Amino acid sequence: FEEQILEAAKSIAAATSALVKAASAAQRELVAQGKVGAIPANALDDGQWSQGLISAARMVAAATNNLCEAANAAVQGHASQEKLISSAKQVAASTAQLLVACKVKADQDSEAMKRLQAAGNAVKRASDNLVKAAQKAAAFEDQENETVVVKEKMVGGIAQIIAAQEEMLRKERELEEARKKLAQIRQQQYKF
Amino acid sequence: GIAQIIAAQEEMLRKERELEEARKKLAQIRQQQYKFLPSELR
Amino acid sequence: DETTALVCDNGSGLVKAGFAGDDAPRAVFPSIVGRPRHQGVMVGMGQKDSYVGDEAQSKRGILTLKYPIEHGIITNWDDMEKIWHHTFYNELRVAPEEHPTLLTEAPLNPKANREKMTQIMFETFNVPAMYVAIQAVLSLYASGRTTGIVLDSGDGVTHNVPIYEGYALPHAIMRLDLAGRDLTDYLMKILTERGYSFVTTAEREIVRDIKEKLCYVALDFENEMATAASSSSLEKSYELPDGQVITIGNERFRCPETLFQPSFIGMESAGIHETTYNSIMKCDIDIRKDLYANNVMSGGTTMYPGIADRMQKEITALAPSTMKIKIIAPPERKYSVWIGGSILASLSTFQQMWITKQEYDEAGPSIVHRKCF
Amino acid sequence: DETTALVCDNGSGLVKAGFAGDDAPRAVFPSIVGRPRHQGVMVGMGQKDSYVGDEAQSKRGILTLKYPIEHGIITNWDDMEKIWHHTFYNELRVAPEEHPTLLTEAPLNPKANREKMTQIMFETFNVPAMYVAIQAVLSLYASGRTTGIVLDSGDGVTHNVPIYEGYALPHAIMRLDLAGRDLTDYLMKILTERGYSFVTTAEREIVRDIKEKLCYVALDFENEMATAASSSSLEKSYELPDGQVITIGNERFRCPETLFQPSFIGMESAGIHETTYNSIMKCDIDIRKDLYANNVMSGGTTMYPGIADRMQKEITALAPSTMKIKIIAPPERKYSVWIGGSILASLSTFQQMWITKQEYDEAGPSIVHRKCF
Amino acid sequence: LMKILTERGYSFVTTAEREIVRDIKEKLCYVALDFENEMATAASSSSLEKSYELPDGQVITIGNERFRCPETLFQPSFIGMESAGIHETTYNSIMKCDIDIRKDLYANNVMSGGTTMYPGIADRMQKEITALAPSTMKIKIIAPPERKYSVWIGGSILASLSTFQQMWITKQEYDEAGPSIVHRKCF
Ligand SMILES: Nc1ncnc2c1ncn2[C@@H]1O[C@H](COP(=O)(O)OP(=O)(O)O)[C@@H](O)[C@H]1O
Ligand SMILES: Nc1ncnc2c1ncn2[C@@H]1O[C@H](COP(=O)(O)OP(=O)(O)O)[C@@H](O)[C@H]1O
Ligand SMILES: [Mg+2]
Ligand SMILES: [Mg+2]
Repeated sequence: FEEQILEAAKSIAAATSALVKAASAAQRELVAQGKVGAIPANALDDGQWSQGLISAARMVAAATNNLCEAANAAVQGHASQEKLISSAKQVAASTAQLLVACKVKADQDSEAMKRLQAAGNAVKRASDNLVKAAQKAAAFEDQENETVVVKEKMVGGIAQIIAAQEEMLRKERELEEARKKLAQIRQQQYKF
Repeated sequence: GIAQIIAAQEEMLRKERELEEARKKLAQIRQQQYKFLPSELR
Repeated sequence: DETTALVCDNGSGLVKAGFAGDDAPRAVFPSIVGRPRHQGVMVGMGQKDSYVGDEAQSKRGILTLKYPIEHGIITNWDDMEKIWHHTFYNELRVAPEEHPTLLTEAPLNPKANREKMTQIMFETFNVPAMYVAIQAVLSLYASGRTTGIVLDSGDGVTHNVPIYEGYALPHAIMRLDLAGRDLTDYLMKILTERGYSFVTTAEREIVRDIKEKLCYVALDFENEMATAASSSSLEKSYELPDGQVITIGNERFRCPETLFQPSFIGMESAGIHETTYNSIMKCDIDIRKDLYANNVMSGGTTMYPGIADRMQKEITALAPSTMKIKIIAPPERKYSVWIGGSILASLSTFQQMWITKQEYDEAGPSIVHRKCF
Repeated sequence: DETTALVCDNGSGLVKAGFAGDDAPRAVFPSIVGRPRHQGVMVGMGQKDSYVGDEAQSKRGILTLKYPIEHGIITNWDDMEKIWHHTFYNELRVAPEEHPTLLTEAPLNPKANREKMTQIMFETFNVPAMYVAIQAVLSLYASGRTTGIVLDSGDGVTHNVPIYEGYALPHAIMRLDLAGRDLTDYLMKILTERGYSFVTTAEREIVRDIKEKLCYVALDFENEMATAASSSSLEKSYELPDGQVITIGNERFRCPETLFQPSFIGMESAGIHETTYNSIMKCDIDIRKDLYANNVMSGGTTMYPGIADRMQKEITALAPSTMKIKIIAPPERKYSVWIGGSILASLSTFQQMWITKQEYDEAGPSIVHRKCF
Repeated sequence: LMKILTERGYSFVTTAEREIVRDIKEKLCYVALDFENEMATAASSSSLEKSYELPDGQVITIGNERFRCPETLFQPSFIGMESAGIHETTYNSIMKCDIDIRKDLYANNVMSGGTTMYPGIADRMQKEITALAPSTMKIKIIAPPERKYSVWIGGSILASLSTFQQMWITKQEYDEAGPSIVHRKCF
């Protein structure tokens, strides 16, 4: 249960250490070939690309550390299973950004490119493994109590369908507002 | 910074679960629609 | 848990009142106020000033019956207030000041009618909250649909309201004053042809009973007239309250035919089928199909045997041949409006639509035009 | 292995979205935003604020439909963001923050349009990378060619882009606002000539369907007009959503004729054949033979029956008799642009052309003018 | 106007009652300069209420319906039509023209027909188009007092011209070309 995700957590840690090493090597290649003028200055502290791709790798590591903490909270019963997939999606976005950033800024068949791509794919697949392990271990993986409910009264039944259908439209309003809030907080994240 | 983003994703996904179960509830009502609806009303 | 709401459909001819959540009105009684028109001679009896509802219907021999509601418009406010008091305290036997009250109204009614209803509900009966709904919307609620053109024909008002996916089309709303009471008057006029003279209001009630018991809508008016003129199989008999027996022939279908030929009573308007077709044709072209497939009927006037088949034939003759015409006529449609109101009064969502007396006291009776359609 | 890229052709009329490597878009839906224009009465429904895509196409009766893209230029950015939502989360049902997104744009578009597209794609959806390609180049990619002049006629923009051996000639790029939507408007105008009145946006969609079902390009306009005026063979019928049947004659080929005679809608510009010929003549003399031999048509507006033959005849009449003119009109050209994008999104070399969000963060939205043609 | 007169309890149904309502419209309706301020004034004061005697002797009193009826010309959504008001249609028609002639069109807005005889319609049209057009442009609404007969007067002027005498569709041309000749000689 908790030991299962811990093994996958250590797999996550090893894969992210591989990411750190590969990103450092790629940064060495970029500064050696003059692809980018790397500056050893921590702009906006870590930021996202202070001193280059190493900051992106570090932020990926922070995101996956948050993912591991979320998995631990779930296996302790304090985090919803939808927290795990949200943190995993953030980690996937981060590693995709790092991989694409290194992809266009380096040589076509650079060996460091291959190391970064393989290591990022490893982190992605191991993240899905950890997420599925935590969700299946979670007792709230599948649960529903809405199989069949009926009302004898003709008035009661139609009122029942109308209440459920209003619940439809209310949750759909929640769709709109929640997405708009997420979009606003993404725009405010850096605002260029 | 990323804490707000992950929190917004939390709300989005939990509400997605809510929307899905609401869909299930609506369909679950709909299969028994014939029961309290007369024949001419299906 | 929550205090149940009162649903009171004040029709032109009948009052249907009950509690939200119930599947049938608890009190259905005629909306008449009778006053004695003779001289009382014995001290023990004959001293009451006015009789309301079924009490007046049992004493029509010595009473002058008056309907406070004419063509959906309340004309005598003292009488209507008396009827509401009789509904709350004698029929329902509840305190109106602890239950929110849902009232109904025909579309395109005068604004003063709705404002006076609100003021009476809040200052005379002191209800916690109240709401005026449109009868056609409630009728659509009762049928468990969100799309359709409702043809509500009561005692004083007939109206077509088209609704698509919960949206009403106010420009396409049709209102025709021909209704059950006009049919009763025309039945009196044509019953004079056989030598039966009904003049007094009690005789009007007798003719209304005859209409409810023996009248029906003919599938083809000309063929039915020819059959009645040749055979004698349509001659039905009816026993008057004094034992006299009357026999009526073509009048059984010549009276409801006024709904499809208003020119019988000197009205220039077109029949209910043409009004329905015109209301559909005033809607957007993309929703005409769904309206054609969801013709909803409600009200007592639509209880005539064979009215659905006649309406289907007429609209099929009017509409393009490709589209399918379906008349939805449930057997309980005479209460459909009220039933719909009950549903609307039981919804948790509707609990925010009430006009509370806080809003009434801060905004006045004009608040009813900002919160009710 | 690698994360697949998203290809989203944001046409003026239709949105075609899918994944790189696929041979057909996974989500093709109209790019419209509909808002209710009536009053909602039922409380259990009629409550959503805006409908996007096919949903709006199913509810056009009660909606005002607006295209956020007009003449290839995005005018309503909130509506465009809503459409991108409906594409990513509902139709494709993916997370844009893990897939690079390839977008398309007509040539000679305003710079602010492209900058706002980049800013929205990076700050609202947080895609790892993005790229804005020229639709004609993608259309050439789809045909497996490196040389040819592409005539791309979408819903809002018709542009000619000549390309020779992978090199574009920007000075020879021609753009014309005359496109499918203008053809639909002209069809409405000339359908009023037979007594059919289409006014609302829903009726505009109906007329667009009529155009897509019955219109064709005449090989010879004058002879076709004479034939239509003498015989009635060209007359064709069509059933409206309400069941009415309309019959159109010469309007079947007068609407697409605007493509070749823009003066029909009062525009001074020359027809598509003359614009293509002028674009070819603006190129170097040594490549005109190949450009003549590699005319590639793409876009929905080029799906008219017989348009290829008419274009071939017109350009043959314009070009010298020695040149060999070949119009390449693949049967799947309505998706050609998208298909080309898919190909471009699957190439290993193009993986170095992405605009990563690192560059966007360090250089701002202006970076899209240093990395995209 | 019939539909909104039902709001005060006046029921006009027959075609004759439609003619009566048309007369009421011609006698009492006007266009408000500012619709919202006019509605507030009508809801506050009774100065906008006017009386009218029906052919049967009954006297009706109408308030905001005097200006709420012609306002449909500027807000067609009042009758469920999706189209824009007359001011927006005029502005769109001007914007559909060539850029070089928009100035002269802006300065030569000509109104005609009975429906343009409403008191104060010219001022409302001028204000709306000024709000739509660029501030620099000068806008002039030409509303002659006899504009209810402008079409007929122009027809008389045209038919009195010697040059127009050659544009007559003669019944000679009709007999050889049929009714279709009217699509070749008239705009
Ligand atoms: N079975 C019936 N057949 C024909 N007419 C009927 C029947 N039942 C009721 N009616 C007519 O319908 C009218 C009552 O309609 P109702 O639905 O009560 O309308 P309201 O909303 O005015 O109460 C009465 O005047 C009566 O004449
Ligand atoms: N089979 C057809 N025949 C004629 N016109 C068509 C056909 N299919 C689509 N169209 C027109 O083409 C337009 C869509 O073109 P499309 O290639 O989707 O352009 P965009 O790139 O703007 O999406 C529509 O407006 C429609 O009117
Ligand atoms: Mg009723
Ligand atoms: Mg296109």
